Amino acid sequence: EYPEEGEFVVATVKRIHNYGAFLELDEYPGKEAFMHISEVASTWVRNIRDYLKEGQKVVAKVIRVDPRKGHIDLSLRRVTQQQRKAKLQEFKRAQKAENLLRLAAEKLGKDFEAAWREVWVPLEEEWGEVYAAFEDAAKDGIEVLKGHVPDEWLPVLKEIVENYVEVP
Amino acid sequence: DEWEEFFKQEEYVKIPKDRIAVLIGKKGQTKKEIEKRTKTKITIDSETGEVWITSTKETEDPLAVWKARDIVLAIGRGFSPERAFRLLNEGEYLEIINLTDIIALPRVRGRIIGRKGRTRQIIEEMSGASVSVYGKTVAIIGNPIQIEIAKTAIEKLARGSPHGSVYRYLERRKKDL
RNA sequence: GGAUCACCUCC
Repeated sequence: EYPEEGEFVVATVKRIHNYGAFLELDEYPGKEAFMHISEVASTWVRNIRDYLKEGQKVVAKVIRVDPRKGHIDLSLRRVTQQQRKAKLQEFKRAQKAENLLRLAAEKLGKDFEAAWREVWVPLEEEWGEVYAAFEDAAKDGIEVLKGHVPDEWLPVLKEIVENYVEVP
Repeated sequence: DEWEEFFKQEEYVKIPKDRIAVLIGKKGQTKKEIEKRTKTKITIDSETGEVWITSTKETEDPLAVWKARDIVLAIGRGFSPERAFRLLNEGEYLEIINLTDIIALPRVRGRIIGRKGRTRQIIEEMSGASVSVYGKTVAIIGNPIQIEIAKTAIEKLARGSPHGSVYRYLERRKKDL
């Protein structure tokens, strides 16, 4: 429901004020975060608009998170090249996993809310990254998922991962 | 560039030199059909055989990059474009077997093909799969059941089974319907 | 039939 302190997130700039911006988090639907003017760049920022446009997509670090109040603070300056690159790879792999899962759902006649609840959530909890679950299944057999997801998902998840996810 | 950085899916393969001509096609028509039919963008290096397949803003099928990539490999492993286009059907996959991993090579090829390609044709008819024999690989298009039947028969022929028992094997599997 | 075949060929 909320990201963790130190997590990198994809976010979209929604509003810009003189000393900060509000962003919506792409991976946490409807969750908004603040980005203070002092976290926008490693040099001094005179005008935020020199760095942010409404609608712009950004990788940002989570610097403060208060779940009881639902406050989230982000920083753009603290993200390194390497961290941007990793997060972006990880985001693109989450789009694959989701597409793979939508396909398995269509094949099995389950709606997407079910696929999320029966496959996505538990796989994310356990491997940290759903694509990683799939990578394990590709390397060692679909049985690695046995126990985490309903048995009826195994045959079709098996066909899809075997044909679409490379062993690392 | 926002899209490039956050959404573009890209795959990279390398097909043998003498299949490059076929992938491109007269006036680029073949590459253009793959592009059209998958809404992807395909880049071919005429010298080295490297191919790049990427999504576009227009791309509508989320798995399309992978389908295009597979058609590229099929063409690379001996299928004609027409035959490789089978891979656009739902639930049909490409499987590439390395002969050298089973086994003399030229001989095994000729046992799979059979006199006048009778063996290949019987395997295709009985398994329901498409088969291309080319260089050091045999490539199969079909659904997983079709693939497993052809795969097994081909492996039997490589490991030295007489043709008779292979056909009888195929006869057995079809009869399981 | 008794084990090499057919189609596709530089954007």
